[PDB]
Amino acid sequence: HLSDMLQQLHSVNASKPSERGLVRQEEAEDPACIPIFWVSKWVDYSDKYGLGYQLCDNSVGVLFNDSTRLILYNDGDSLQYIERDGTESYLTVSSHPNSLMKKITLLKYFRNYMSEHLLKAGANITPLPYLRTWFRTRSAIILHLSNGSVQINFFQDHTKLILCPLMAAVTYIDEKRDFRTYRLSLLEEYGCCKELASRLRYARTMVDKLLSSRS
Amino acid sequence: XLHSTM
Repeated sequence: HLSDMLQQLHSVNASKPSERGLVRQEEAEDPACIPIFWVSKWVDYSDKYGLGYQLCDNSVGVLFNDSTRLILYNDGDSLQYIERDGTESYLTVSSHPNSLMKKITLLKYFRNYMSEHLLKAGANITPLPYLRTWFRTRSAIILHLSNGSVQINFFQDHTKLILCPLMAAVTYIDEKRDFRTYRLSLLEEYGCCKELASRLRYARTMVDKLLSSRS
Repeated sequence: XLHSTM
């Protein structure tokens, strides 16, 4: 799905949406393409354990440095563990193999920290994938979800992009924390502000990075 | 940042 997203972006960017002509960004909005899931919080502890995050539905996940993944559903008990060889496994926090004790402990720690100290991005919105991969640049953290969605959070201004290749849409969250979902094809049609245009150009570069970094 | 927005 990344290749498909890469093309969707190439197209919108090639149209030079903000360059010229009367920009009618509002007409490109498509509330029907609202994202189901997105990362609302994250903690970068990759120096020791890995990346911890919270999805908008309050489920939490961790992509450990050993490429394994642990997902805790919003009921606070159901767990899904993904080994390196894709081996998906179901369980609970109450009944789990002793071997996962360390990883379940770390997830609880992450969950605690996030729920108590971090803001929920998209908290004013009403919307299970796991974190396939992620990386960070000087200006952003890029999150690639297993459902094909790609999220880009810009550190400085706190703006965020949520790219869904299925919907061929992009949800932009501006500094005022406004939540707007646009259909990429319509952005080509009606254009958009310099701000979103710039971030979509960045998005393409990130998508390309994801494609040449995978394995 | 080692974490998202507080």
